[PDB]
Amino acid sequence: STSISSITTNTTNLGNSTAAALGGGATYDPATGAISAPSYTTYNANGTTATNTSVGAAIDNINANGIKYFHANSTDPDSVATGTNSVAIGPNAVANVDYSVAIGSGATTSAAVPVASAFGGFAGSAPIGVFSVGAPGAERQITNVAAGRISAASTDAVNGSQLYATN
Amino acid sequence: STSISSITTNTTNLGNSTAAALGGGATYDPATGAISAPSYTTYNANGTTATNTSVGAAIDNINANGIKYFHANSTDPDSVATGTNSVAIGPNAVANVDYSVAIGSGATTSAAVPVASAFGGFAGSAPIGVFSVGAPGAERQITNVAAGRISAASTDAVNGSQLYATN
Amino acid sequence: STSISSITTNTTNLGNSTAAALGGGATYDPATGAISAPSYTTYNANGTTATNTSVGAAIDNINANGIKYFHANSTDPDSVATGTNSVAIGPNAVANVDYSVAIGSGATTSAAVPVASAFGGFAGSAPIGVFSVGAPGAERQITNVAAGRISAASTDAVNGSQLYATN
Repeated sequence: STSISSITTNTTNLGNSTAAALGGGATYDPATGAISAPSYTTYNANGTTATNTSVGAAIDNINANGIKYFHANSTDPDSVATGTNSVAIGPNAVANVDYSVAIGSGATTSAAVPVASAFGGFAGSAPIGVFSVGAPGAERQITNVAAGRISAASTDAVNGSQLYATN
Repeated sequence: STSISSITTNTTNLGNSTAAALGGGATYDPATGAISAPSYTTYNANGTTATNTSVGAAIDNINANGIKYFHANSTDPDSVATGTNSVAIGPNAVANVDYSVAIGSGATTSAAVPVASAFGGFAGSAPIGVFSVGAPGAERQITNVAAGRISAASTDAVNGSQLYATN
Repeated sequence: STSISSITTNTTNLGNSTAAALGGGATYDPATGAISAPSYTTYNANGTTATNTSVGAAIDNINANGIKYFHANSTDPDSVATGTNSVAIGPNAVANVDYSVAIGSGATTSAAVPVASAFGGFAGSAPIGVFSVGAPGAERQITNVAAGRISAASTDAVNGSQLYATN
C-alpha cells in the first residue's frame, strides 16, 4: 500500500525525467503511463521541414537530407574524406589528398602542382592542397566570381571579363 | 508482494534501458525513479560549445548553428538543393541546376555554358554543371587561390598575379 | 490488486511510448521491463557507417565525423563563422567577414577588394564578400574548373588553358 504509493511516485518521476530528456514537447501522463510523442523538426532540401516523431527518424532525416543551410540532394554514395584535415562534400566526392577539399557530386582530389612561373613572380606558388570543384571530364564552371585584384601579390581568382579585357 | 517485487525489478530495467538508450551520461536512480538528465554537446558557430539537456534541444541546435566543421551563421531562409545530386550551402542559397553547387549566402545556380574557344583548345570545355559562389550583382571575390598550371591541359583556376604577369 | 494491474498497464504504456519516441528499432518487453537498445546509423568520413546504441553516441559521431555528404576529416579546432550570413567549413576555418565563405582547413576571410579596372569594364566589380579557399601562405590550387565564358559580362572563373591560349 505504501509500496504501491512508492511505485506510482517513482514511475511518475521516471516518466517525467524520460520526457524531459527527450524534449521535443514530450510530456508524461500519470493517468495512462504514456509519454506523448516528441516532435523534432528536420530540414528537407526542397525548402520544407519534416516533423519527426522519434529520435531515430530525425537522425535518419539529418543524414538523408542534410541540416539547415547544408543540403545535398542525392541518394548516391556518401562523400569520402581521408586526407588529413580534408573536406568532402556531396555524393561520390572524394578528398583523399591532405589539406584539400572535394566539393560537388563526383569531385575528386589530386596533388597540387606548385606553379612559380610559366612569366614569373606568381603569388600562391606553394599550395597547401587543392580545392576541387569536380573531376577530369566532369569539370564545373565556377560562376558569379567577382573581379579579382590584378597585381603581383594577388591570389584572387580572375573572371572571364578580366581576361576579355586584357585581350 | 511478489507482484510488487516483480514491478520494482521491471521498472529498474525500464529505467536503466531508457538511460542506456539516451546516453549522454544519463543514469537511473531506483530510489527516486529519476533518470538524471543527459548532456549532449553541440557546436556553436562562434568557437564555443553548448550543453543540451534534451535530445530536442540538441537537434534544434544542430540545425540552428550547424555541426562541428560545418557552420552557417544565419537566421535567414534555408538553402534549397533541388537539382539532381546538387549541393546548396548557406542562407538563401539555391542549387536548382543538376550536378551543381550553390555556396554562400544568396548564391544561385544557372546552366553552365560550354566554352571550347573564344583562342581555341580550352580544357574543361564540357562542364557537368556549375559551382556558384554567388549570384548576379551579388558576386564573391575568390581569395587565397594558388597559382594554377598554365598549359593547354590545365583546368586549374588562375589567380590575379598570373594575369598580371602575362600583361 | 487492481492497483497492481493499473501499474503494469501503465508501465507498459510508459515502456512502449519511450520505445516509440526513441525509434531506431527500440522495443519494450513487458516480461522484463527492458527497452531493447536503439540502433542509429551515422556516416563516417571513410566510406563506412557506424551503428550507435545511444542517442548521445549518435550525436557525438555526427559532430566528430560529419553527416552523409558533409565530411571533414579532423580533430583540430572547430570552424568559426561570425560574419553575418557567413559560412565556415573545415578545421580552423574562420569566416569573420560578412556574407563570406571560408572553406578548407585553416581558410580565413579578409574584406573583398572591389576591382572595376586595372583594362576596364570588369564584371563583378562590386563583391558582396569573399569566397576563400585558404589563407595567405596557405593557398589552395582550385582544380577541375571548366572553361569560363570570355566576355565583358562574364563572371565565370577562367582556367589555365584559357590563359595559355591567350598567350
